[PDB]
Amino acid sequence: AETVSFNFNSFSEGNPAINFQGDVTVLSNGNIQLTNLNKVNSVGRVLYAMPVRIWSSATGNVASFLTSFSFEMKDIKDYDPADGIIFFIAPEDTQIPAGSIGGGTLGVSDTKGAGHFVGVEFDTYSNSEYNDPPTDHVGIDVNSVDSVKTVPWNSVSGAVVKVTVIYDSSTKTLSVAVTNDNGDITTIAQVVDLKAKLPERVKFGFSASGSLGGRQIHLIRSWSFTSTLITT
Amino acid sequence: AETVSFNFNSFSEGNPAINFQGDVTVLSNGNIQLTNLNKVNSVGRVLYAMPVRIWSSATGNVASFLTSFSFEMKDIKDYDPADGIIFFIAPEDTQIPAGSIGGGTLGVSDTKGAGHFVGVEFDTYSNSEYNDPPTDHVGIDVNSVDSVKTVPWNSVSGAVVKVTVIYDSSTKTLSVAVTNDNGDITTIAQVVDLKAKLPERVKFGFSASGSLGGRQIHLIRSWSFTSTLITT
Amino acid sequence: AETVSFNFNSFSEGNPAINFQGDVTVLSNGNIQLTNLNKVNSVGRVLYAMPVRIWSSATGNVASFLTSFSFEMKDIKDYDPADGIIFFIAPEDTQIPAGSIGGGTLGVSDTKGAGHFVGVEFDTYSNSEYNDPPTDHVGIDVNSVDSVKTVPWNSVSGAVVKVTVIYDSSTKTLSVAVTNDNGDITTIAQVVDLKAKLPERVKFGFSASGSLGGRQIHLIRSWSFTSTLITT
Amino acid sequence: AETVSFNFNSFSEGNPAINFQGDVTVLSNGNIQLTNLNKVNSVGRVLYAMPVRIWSSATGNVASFLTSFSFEMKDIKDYDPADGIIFFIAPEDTQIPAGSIGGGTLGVSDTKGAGHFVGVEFDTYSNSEYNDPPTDHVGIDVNSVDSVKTVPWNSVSGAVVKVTVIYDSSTKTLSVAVTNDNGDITTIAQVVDLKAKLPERVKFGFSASGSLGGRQIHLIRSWSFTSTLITT
Ligand SMILES: CO[C@H]1O[C@H](Cn2cc(CSC[C@H]3O[C@@H](S[C@@H]4O[C@H](CO)[C@H](O)[C@H](O)[C@H]4O)[C@H](O)[C@@H](O)[C@@H]3O)nn2)[C@@H](O)[C@H](O)[C@H]1O
Ligand SMILES: CO[C@H]1O[C@H](Cn2cc(CSC[C@H]3O[C@@H](S[C@@H]4O[C@H](CO)[C@H](O)[C@H](O)[C@H]4O)[C@H](O)[C@@H](O)[C@@H]3O)nn2)[C@@H](O)[C@H](O)[C@H]1O
Ligand SMILES: CO[C@H]1O[C@H](Cn2cc(CSC[C@H]3O[C@@H](S[C@@H]4O[C@H](CO)[C@H](O)[C@H](O)[C@H]4O)[C@H](O)[C@@H](O)[C@@H]3O)nn2)[C@@H](O)[C@H](O)[C@H]1O
Ligand SMILES: CO[C@H]1O[C@H](Cn2cc(CSC[C@H]3O[C@@H](S[C@@H]4O[C@H](CO)[C@H](O)[C@H](O)[C@H]4O)[C@H](O)[C@@H](O)[C@@H]3O)nn2)[C@@H](O)[C@H](O)[C@H]1O
Ligand SMILES: [Ca+2]
Ligand SMILES: [Ca+2]
Ligand SMILES: [Ca+2]
Ligand SMILES: [Ca+2]
Ligand SMILES: [Mn+2]
Ligand SMILES: [Mn+2]
Ligand SMILES: [Mn+2]
Ligand SMILES: [Mn+2]
Repeated sequence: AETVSFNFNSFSEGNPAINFQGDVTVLSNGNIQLTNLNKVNSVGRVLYAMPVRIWSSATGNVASFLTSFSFEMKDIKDYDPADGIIFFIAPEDTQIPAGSIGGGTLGVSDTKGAGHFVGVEFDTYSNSEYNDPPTDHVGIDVNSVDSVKTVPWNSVSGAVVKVTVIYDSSTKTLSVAVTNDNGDITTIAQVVDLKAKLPERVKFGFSASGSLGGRQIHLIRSWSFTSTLITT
Repeated sequence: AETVSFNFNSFSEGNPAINFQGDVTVLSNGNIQLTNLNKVNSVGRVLYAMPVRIWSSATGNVASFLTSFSFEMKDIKDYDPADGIIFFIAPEDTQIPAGSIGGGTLGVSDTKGAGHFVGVEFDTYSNSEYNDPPTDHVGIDVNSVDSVKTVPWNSVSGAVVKVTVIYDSSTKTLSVAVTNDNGDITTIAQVVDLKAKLPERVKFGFSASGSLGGRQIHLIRSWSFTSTLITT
Repeated sequence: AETVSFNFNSFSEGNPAINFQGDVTVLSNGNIQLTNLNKVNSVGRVLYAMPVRIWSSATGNVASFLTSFSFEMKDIKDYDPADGIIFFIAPEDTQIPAGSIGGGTLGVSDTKGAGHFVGVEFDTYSNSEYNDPPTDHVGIDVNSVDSVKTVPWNSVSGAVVKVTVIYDSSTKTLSVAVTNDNGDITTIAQVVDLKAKLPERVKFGFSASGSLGGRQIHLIRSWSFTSTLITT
Repeated sequence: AETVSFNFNSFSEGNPAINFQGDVTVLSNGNIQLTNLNKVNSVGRVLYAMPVRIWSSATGNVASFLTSFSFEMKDIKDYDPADGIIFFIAPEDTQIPAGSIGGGTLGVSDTKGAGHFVGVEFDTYSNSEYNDPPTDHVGIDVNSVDSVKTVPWNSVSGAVVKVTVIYDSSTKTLSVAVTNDNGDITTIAQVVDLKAKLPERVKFGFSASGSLGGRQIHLIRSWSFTSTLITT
């Protein structure tokens, strides 16, 4: 079997293992800050630099994966706390969309909300243009920020949030468990055919964005991942 | 919302949070040993002592849960390494079945392989009488040790195994990710309607068994659990 | 180490984590109302259902704990605002004393004011029979509603009160900080040997009572608790 | 009564309510980082800018207080994670000791470990010169980093730690409860006569230090405080 495994307890600027895109910076404490608090339509993304083979064209086999990460969103004075973080999967050549308006696009889609990715968004602003539910939510996205499915959630300013994701290749199920500060868990699951929506090799990572009036601290604190593709 | 949250980094006798059933002992290192290596058809089970309200007849709501545990199975001289461990959910009055033959029943079912439980088994012996697959396997069990679904797996003697389980109440999906010693991940997922198969109040735990010729060390090393029920 | 931890942001009927005793009800907003406003000598108590092992006869070790809760007392028309709330610790078999007169006994003691418990009372009626100070007071109680120590306090009708309690096992100190509506803090601390006054296994909870002419709303709004016992 | 009350969910270097001393910086995420990771014998301290009157030469009365704060210590590559954080109380003219060697002094004492302060240290290095216990520990310090009392503790890299402190003026007891990431609680309490050891007006704050080979990330995430002095 073919296994990709890594663990980040902290992150650093001089690390070739991470691709830094756009407005992302690494703080002295080791956290990744995705957006620039002084920039209009700020977009920042991080990707695990090695492409991951999620399916084989030879066997037709699809990989399963288990991933865990921790993040924090914090309100800043005079700005609407927006727009949120998306944990995404995309083709290995993925870049911030050209002329990205940030905001509701979460740095992965065009103005109409379309792109080439599969993601788990932690959405803190209701964009009517992307049919967002009225409150903070966790969504499962397939090539669109107009989520296939959402669950109500609450983004607590300055709270450390823990996420666990399981992709089961046999049932094609993407399952997410989110652990809040008040200790409650929020879950969301959706059948997503990764072999049909994404290429053989993909990159995994995080994206966040803001607009002129919508900005907040988006921090990635830790990330562990394991994928296993059966090679028989 | 109604949340049950606990964490065991180790265990101890006299801890009122744990119900000990049958042949279970607590080792000096804090590990729970489920079976007695000198007993024929040994059965040992541990349960979280407090009943958990997994669903409500008033709202129709079903809880979601995130749980993680680590276990170890070790071969002993002469005996066939058997029979395995099951992480199970059952009515709050659950007891080892009367006249239990241990073995392939994994301490949760009768001789015909039937019982009242939902479980995730880590099965190390192929029982043709319960239509077991030919190799070691992880199974999803619904009132029977004749699994609704299995996945090939490999039980490595003396290896510490990590498990993560997500139950998403909205899709009724039970998703399991198993992390082996060699670094590979094994997953299995099944739609299981807990509200249809179990009562409102349940107990969560682990069970293991052996026969005359089939015996091995079955150890529970750690257990964390969070369940949330929407109260509306 | 052996740790018991929980956090209630709200409450619900049928939650098996909570034992309801006497006249307790759960309001639609999630608050617990301890007494029945239409009953003479009303007594209501809530207990965390799982026993907590506060000390071990084998090691001689005593647990430390940290707990925080919020409550509200509100006057009702015609009745004298009485009698108050007690946060208490008692043997795991604890029940409302048989033939309880409610009132100044706070639902934990007999008519002479004696019982088997350790508590922190938020007393709103001066019972000369229990040597109560002349004004509202916070008291530390050891097997009696005739407090070992009190501090003057003021119970404001309809005000949300926040309490924090620390028990340090090494010094045997029970420390209490009460945050009033006007922003001031009230503290009270007393050396209490829990190992000498209580059994190994105990229950934690809240009790409130009233009399014929002494009735008020007694509400428990939230409760978080963590205890840790050092094990062999 | 005289009450001082404040709450910090985030900190800014610009704000006048806080005094910055030495190598302290404010990160864009709002956290205070006490030491400079690239400096030998780095010392950084923070203080609530307004002096708080803890006792009165007119009445003899001593204030009680309740304070809560959260911190994080994180390991850095190639350096020994040292030396720790101290929550301290000192005269209003307090400054980093002249020619401070950082290290085991925690930025509050001279080379011999003496100074003018009362503190709660979260010590991560064993300095035999200050009679430190062999493991990580929480200590209560009175004019010395040779603690009046310590309790074994464990500093987990990248873990958010919650602390609650109660000072009860009547018993002169300083009680501390520390909530770890593994869920366990650590407590320590000591009788400290603040009137005898400190002036009437004092400053409250945090200090951290490192040395040549001993460095780590020291972060203050939040801080709440309330003190009440009886003026009758
Ligand atoms: C008739 O057709 C023409 O005229 C249209 C008329 N129009 C448009 C408008 C106002 S547009 C809505 C508001 O939106 C925010 S952006 C928003 O901020 C959030 C944080 O609060 C989040 O970050 C979120 O993600 C992000 O999207 C702006 O800043 C603000 O100024 C503006 O009022 N008012 N009139 C125009 O649309 C057409 O193109 C053009 O052809
Ligand atoms: C015609 O009908 C009558 O005769 C039947 C005839 N029978 C039965 C048998 C042999 S039964 C199979 C073997 O099984 C193991 S048990 C096994 O060990 C594993 C570890 O290796 C695992 O732990 C596993 O979980 C556990 O099940 C025994 O120990 C061993 O001795 C035995 O040969 N041989 N003939 C009988 O069935 C009927 O009731 C009766 O009416
Ligand atoms: C000589 O000996 C005999 O005669 C005694 C004579 N007695 C007794 C009395 C009056 S007893 C005091 C008053 O008390 C309240 S109860 C009170 O209400 C509060 C709210 O306002 C709080 O809730 C508080 O906690 C609760 O206690 C009653 O309702 C009220 O009617 C009554 O006047 N008057 N005479 C009797 O004691 C002896 O047993 C008997 O042998
Ligand atoms: C005979 O008398 C003369 O000779 C003495 C002889 N000496 C001294 C020494 C070695 S001194 C001990 C070691 O200490 C660390 S500092 C330490 O780092 C920690 C992180 O790991 C923490 O941060 C902690 O807080 C901090 O204290 C240094 O970096 C390292 O190089 C050094 O070996 N070796 N010989 C000298 O003492 C006298 O003054 C002088 O008169
Ligand atoms: Ca949005
Ligand atoms: Ca089997
Ligand atoms: Ca009274
Ligand atoms: Ca030290
Ligand atoms: Mn959305
Ligand atoms: Mn099986
Ligand atoms: Mn009283
Ligand atoms: Mn020390």
